[PDB]
Amino acid sequence: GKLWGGRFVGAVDPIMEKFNASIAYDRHLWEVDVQGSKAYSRGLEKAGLLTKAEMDQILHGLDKVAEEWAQGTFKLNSNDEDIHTANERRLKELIGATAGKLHTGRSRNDQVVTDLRLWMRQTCSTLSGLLWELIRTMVDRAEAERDVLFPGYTHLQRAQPIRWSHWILSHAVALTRDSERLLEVRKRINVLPLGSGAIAGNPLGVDRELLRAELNFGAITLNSMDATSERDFVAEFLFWRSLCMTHLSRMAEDLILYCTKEFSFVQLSDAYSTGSSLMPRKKNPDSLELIRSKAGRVFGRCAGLLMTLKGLPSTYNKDLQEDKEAVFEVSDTMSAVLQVATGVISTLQIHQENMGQALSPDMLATDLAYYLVRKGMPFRQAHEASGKAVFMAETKGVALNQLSLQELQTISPLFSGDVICVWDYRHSVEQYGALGGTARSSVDWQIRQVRALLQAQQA
Amino acid sequence: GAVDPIMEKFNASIAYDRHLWEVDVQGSKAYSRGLEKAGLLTKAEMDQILHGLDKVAEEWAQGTFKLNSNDEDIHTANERRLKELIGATAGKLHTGRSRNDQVVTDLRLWMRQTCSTLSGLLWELIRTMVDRAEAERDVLFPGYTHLQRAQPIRWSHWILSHAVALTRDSERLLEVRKRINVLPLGSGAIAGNPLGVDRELLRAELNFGAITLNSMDATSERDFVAEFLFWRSLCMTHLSRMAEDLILYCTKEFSFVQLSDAYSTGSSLMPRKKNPDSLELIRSKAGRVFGRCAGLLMTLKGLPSTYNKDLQEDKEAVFEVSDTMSAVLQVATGVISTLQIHQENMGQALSPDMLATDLAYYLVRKGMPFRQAHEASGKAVFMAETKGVALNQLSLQELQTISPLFSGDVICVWDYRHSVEQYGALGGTARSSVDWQIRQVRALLQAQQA
Amino acid sequence: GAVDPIMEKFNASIAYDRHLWEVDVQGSKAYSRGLEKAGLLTKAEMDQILHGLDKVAEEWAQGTFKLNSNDEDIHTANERRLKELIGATAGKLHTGRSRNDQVVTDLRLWMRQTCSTLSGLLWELIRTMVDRAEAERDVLFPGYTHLQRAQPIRWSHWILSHAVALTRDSERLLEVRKRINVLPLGSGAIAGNPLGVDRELLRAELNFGAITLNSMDATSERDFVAEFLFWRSLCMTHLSRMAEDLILYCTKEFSFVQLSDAYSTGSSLMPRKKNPDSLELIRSKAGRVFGRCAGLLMTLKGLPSTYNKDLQEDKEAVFEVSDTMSAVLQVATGVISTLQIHQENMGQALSPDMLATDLAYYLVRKGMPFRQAHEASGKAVFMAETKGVALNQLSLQELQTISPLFSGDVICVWDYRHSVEQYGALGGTARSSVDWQIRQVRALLQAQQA
Amino acid sequence: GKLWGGRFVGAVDPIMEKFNASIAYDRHLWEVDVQGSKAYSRGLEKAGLLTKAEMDQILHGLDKVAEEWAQGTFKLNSNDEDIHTANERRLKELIGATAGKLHTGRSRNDQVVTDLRLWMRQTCSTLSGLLWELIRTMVDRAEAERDVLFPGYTHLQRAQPIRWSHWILSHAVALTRDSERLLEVRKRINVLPLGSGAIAGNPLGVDRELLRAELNFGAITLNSMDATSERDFVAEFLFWRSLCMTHLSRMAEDLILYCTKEFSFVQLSDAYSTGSSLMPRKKNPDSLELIRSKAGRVFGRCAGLLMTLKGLPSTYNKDLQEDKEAVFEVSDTMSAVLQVATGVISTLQIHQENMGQALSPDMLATDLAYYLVRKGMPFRQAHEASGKAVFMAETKGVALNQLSLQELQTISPLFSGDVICVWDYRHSVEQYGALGGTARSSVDWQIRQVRALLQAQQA
Repeated sequence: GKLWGGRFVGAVDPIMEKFNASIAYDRHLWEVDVQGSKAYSRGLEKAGLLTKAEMDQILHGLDKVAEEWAQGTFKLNSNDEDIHTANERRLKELIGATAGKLHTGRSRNDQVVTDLRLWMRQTCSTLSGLLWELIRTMVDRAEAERDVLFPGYTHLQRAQPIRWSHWILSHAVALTRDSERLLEVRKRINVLPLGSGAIAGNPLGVDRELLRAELNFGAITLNSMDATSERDFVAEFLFWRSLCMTHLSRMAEDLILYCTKEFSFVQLSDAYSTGSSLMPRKKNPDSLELIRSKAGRVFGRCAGLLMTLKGLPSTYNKDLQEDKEAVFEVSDTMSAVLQVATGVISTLQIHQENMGQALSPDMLATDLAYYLVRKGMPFRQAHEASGKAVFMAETKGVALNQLSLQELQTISPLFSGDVICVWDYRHSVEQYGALGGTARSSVDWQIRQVRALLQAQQA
Repeated sequence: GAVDPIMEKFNASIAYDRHLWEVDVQGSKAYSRGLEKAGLLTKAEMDQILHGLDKVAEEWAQGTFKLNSNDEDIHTANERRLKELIGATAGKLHTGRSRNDQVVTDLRLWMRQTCSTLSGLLWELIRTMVDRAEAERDVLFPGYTHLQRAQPIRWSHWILSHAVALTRDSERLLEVRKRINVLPLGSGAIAGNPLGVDRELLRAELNFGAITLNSMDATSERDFVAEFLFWRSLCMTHLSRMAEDLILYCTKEFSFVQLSDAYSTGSSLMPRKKNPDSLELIRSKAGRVFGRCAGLLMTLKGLPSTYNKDLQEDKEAVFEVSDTMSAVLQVATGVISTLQIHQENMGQALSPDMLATDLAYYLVRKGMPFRQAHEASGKAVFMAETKGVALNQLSLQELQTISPLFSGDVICVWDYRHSVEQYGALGGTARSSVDWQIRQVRALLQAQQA
Repeated sequence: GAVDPIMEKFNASIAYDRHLWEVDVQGSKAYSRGLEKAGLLTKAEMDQILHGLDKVAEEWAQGTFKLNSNDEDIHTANERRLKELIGATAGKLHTGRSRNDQVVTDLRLWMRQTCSTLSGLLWELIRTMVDRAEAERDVLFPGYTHLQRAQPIRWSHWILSHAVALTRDSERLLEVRKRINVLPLGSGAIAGNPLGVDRELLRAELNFGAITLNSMDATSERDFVAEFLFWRSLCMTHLSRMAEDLILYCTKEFSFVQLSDAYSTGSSLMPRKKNPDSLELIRSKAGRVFGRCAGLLMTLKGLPSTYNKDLQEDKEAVFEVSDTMSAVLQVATGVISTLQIHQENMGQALSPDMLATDLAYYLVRKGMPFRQAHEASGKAVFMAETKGVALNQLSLQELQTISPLFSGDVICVWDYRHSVEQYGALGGTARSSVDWQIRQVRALLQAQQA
Repeated sequence: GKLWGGRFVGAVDPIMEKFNASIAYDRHLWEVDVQGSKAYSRGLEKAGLLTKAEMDQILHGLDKVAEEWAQGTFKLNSNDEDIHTANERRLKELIGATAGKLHTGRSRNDQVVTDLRLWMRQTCSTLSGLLWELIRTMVDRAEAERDVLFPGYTHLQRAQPIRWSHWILSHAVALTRDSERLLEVRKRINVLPLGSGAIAGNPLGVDRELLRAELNFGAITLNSMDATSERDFVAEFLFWRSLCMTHLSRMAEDLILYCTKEFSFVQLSDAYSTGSSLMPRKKNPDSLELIRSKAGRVFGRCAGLLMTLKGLPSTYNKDLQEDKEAVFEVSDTMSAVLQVATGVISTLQIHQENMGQALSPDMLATDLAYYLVRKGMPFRQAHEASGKAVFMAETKGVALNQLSLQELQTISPLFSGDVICVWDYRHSVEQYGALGGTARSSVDWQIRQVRALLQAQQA
């Protein structure tokens, strides 16, 4: 430089340095990094790169390092870049000699990825459990409240009565798909990348099958270049989370709407709401709004990882370092949101009366038509008839359920005495007996169906 | 006042959903077939419907079908032409059915076809790549990290790295296809079918893997659209890397490959400047595909139960993304099968300084710990430096100055073919590992087609 | 082999860029005009070009123009028809010009027109809203936080909240329009114009605010496309909130407004169920617009210098997003000018418990610190609770039980009209503040049109 | 609950609580929160809500609180939710009485936003400076190295010689637009939202103009509902950053490419690169790759904020809380990347020779044609002629610049003796004299033009 201005800090530049450190967050990989180093150690042994004594020397030291981590006893170094350097710097202050043999044939490229996949395999496990717990909860409450009725909506307009349980099962069913997707992602995560070296593979011929068995992975990567540069397992996870958050954001929207004075169908426990000091009736759905806001947080990370991966040349690049924080943040968010959601549906109260009061006779206008279709009349005919029925009561200035059986017969001779069954909102939902419908029997069918899916997924 | 021209045009969908004509009739025919089993139609009335419905398909096939100015969507157009074709018996078709569960059935049916075609194209591209790898596994060129020459590797190992990524894309497509294959029909407008139609019958007629569990979910969820769009996005990511790599290799600077005249554009006054048009188009679609995916998730976010007009935004995204993938896969397949590698320039890019590390492995392989071996290599590096000659030009005696272990073997290290063969552990670039890889993807691929 | 049908179709752009026909001729005419000032054409040759170029526009106007099967893009079609129209003199037009700087000039010219039209539509929508606010400033309904009834406010204050947000959108559009108005022509393929054509002349002829500073940037940057797409995205965000609000208010539950039959769909058997079709469409476009924006940024990311085929992805995004905004603004304008508020239901939603806070302000206003006043209000709340009567039904004597300050005034607190008038500080919901707001946006709006 | 399983933690739930805290990050708003409280204090005074003594009582206490923050002396409370509660909890332990009068008529809704805008106004200021510094640096080096030549590319294929300075100015020019956009965003940020209350406005009629003058804002918000719920200023900023990162990612791609053995035009200082232990020639562009990876990080936050804002109902909602961390993270990233970029272009070395060697005669084939066009020949004619010229040398098996003047005349009689000027790459770039072209004079024009823009922006 010097012929012009600029930034001449020297031969280091602290900005470039902290902006390069990852220990601030990858530090959580200490558990799996150690674990992953013990397995490589046993690998080198069989390969004949160290002795049964050197292995136990190293192996043992590693356990001492882990212990320090589990006690908060581990003294980190500003002289430390990442959790990888930290662990083998300590493993060197406890063994010195052999310690500098563990990384033989190993690169940070295939080492770090092994740590991330190992760590995720574990985190995705708990996520699977937290999710099955939310589904099981929703399903159980659905069975308990199978006889409550409230309105179903389209364009957010009251359409017709439905079972509150049906509404619950509608979100549960979507979540089981999220549950199914997580399981598929978990398989592709359970693949051992260790032994790929920096790009061309392991040069000293260590056993890949052994390493695979040690760490208990499901398989080994087919290609070293892919294994060290691909991040499909991270992108896939982020999308899974994003689509799951979509569903939760929808359940949040519904519930938030249902607890407005305007609807008053549901009410949240004080544990998940915030009231007004001078207004006892004002109960803000903080919890629900929080959940809804997290859908963007999550989707954005996914969008961000995709733009980072786009157009990168083979093989390994520093750009790949952006994966860790993304996974961490989304992992925490998903755990919190899932548990908070389980607590909400678990402790929310419903107002059966308000729910029943939102049902009105004008919703039955169409049931009147179905009554005629079972009598043999074509739909167009019945629809037109029920139309006349609607028009009648209107002029008479009364409700559709106040038309006399005689008045109805001036519409069609098919209207018999049983027509009073149409005026029952209960009778209305029972029409949908076809599998997947809102009829009580169908809801039982759904509950069994979901119970089984959960079971098949436990395997 | 009573009607706004923009509002109508805005609300119109016939423009694009007209592509659903064929799957639409299939859905209707099957519905009517299950409609009479419920007693809503007479064996005679069904025949009318079925027969007349075929008449409708026929016109679409010949391109004689006359869209009406009053036609809102494909669902309406087919039912209008069915009416004026067989009378009012046609107005019995829709009984107990809603557009909510009818539209989604068509979309799924349409997607089930297209995705089968995509799986096909994708498998062919992967197949084309593995085949090429098998044939050129002798070729050697440089491997890169931070776009900085690292070490020699097999050109087949490079092809395989990408082939394997696409193989995962193939697997994800199959999982998505399983979830697409679920019947929503008989779910009504929101609460289900009120006239007791048999859904297992509909499922059997339309060949679906299963039926939907919940009516509210079946007519409002668009997971199968989102998944599909994401699948395409991640797959494009893979093609963009491959395209980036090839564009780089086509430069005068790298000069490793040359595209055929079919996927490249030349210069009139410069017969040596060929533009990777094809490759650049492939890379530009990554964003286009992702944008739809992004746009669709933002649309689904925060919608309340159950059905809302916002869902009408699925079709165009599916159509656009499907067309894009179809073309991009074929083009990619075309460039891969006809490109031409320049072997001499690839080997010419290999240098002896890339072999410094090998000298280290050489030492550890016969004794000393890695640490010592590395430091021993640094001396061999510095030595040849001060003497102005590549490591390759360093005499056995001189190396022995660093360590006694530098036996006669050391000469083999100077051979790139030896360097690559060091990686036999499964997944490495050694020829035997490549054979293994070729057999694995080949097997893996066979499993996905069963 | 030598030609792949997919590759061509894939590379084709005439399908959509045909919309650039008119701006294309303008660009060419102006170029030729500056081409002869440089001595490359004879005053006679220019006339040929100019005259013949008009002939080309003419055909496009009448729709008599015959696209050729060999036509790649609009730029080619217009030059092919110019040739076969006035001879080889036409082949002198492109001298020193490149598609790189020609295409970008057309896009900018096209956008400069469209954005002027959008600014117009947007201003009308804002205008329509302010006018309505002025007319209905007496109306009072509830304000919400966490969708939980908070306090009474003016319905005009609600309209103004949105109007003001759109006003910022209007301002951003104007800044974007300034950057769109820059001439790229005379920038060549990459290094600039080699034949010394005068760029200030071209700029003057085409009415551009300025010329580009650097040829490499002028033919590769697409900032003006990105900015525009983001502008639309943030504007859609605003319309989606407004749409969400109105859809909510249209529900039976809130029943505050009713859309006219032009922007809503009804039910045959339920004459009281009107669907907010229009509103739902507007909200669904937020994602569509954003997707393009997202997709385009991902396309620009990581491209090396200078021009690459990836840039061909700008046009469709611009066209699609422009059409969407045009319709969405008009529709929104239509619903706002014809919707109908239900005043009784709006006031009916107001409750006395919303006035609890006012009693507190009442106390601080005449003495005691806020803390004491609040606690004093809590007692008035609890009191009326245990007695089973709203705060409104609490007698002066009883309130005095809490504090002596509860003079006769207290009765005014029970009037919602008094509650709202408490907010006179500029920007509040008091009527005088609303008048102020109406005058500010009106003034602000006038400044943007000068 | 209880009739089914679920999460019954009680009346609190620690998950919902930490997932609700913001002090972990909003703590940085302590500077501006205090500042913003001093101004509201003076507001209440004039409005007559407190005495000249109560104001000084409160006002003074606030300064003591600030001081504790600046010393690290401030003792935070797990009993603290956000930086807002923290500051007035301390302001209460130092004044007790009056302390509970500062928040009169003020809501956390208009308070928090004032803090964010106040904080950003300040952060965007330094960002403007860091950016002008990068531009000034690039511009200065462009002037110093105006006589270096290397190839210009299209489709990443060598096209024709250009000035290295022109390439530099191409990115500088784009960045000045980023600079212009930041300035526009800064205006819309400098608007005072304080005095909007929670939704309806300030109830006690405090002076909005006063507050505006105290905090030195540029204007006051027109509407309380908008002022407390809109976040355009945050979204706008995030996009600005995203589009700026697009440009930097492009400069990174170029430079990364230019420092490959294949190109070898540029080399980075050790301060911003990482070499290989056993390979001294291998210099990895870590710094550049880092910059490139950050474009996705940033864009993703923007995408995330937009999805969060979409469809939210009026007025204030908890979802709006997602704004703080987004701004913070992107703000730090932009500061680091801009400085790192200034250090890179400031200290990178070029290899004039390698750059000159990448230029080849076949690039001049077209210049040969321009030579004839100035001679009067139409372009088609000249292009065809230069085509024949190209074909000739090819058959003769020699370079285009080795054709004799006589050989050239067998092509066209117009080829004179000065044609040897075409064979000079220097002569080639000098053809582009039209403003914006790569000719030396044009580059001077550009440098003056940018110098002036920077100046007009300093105002």
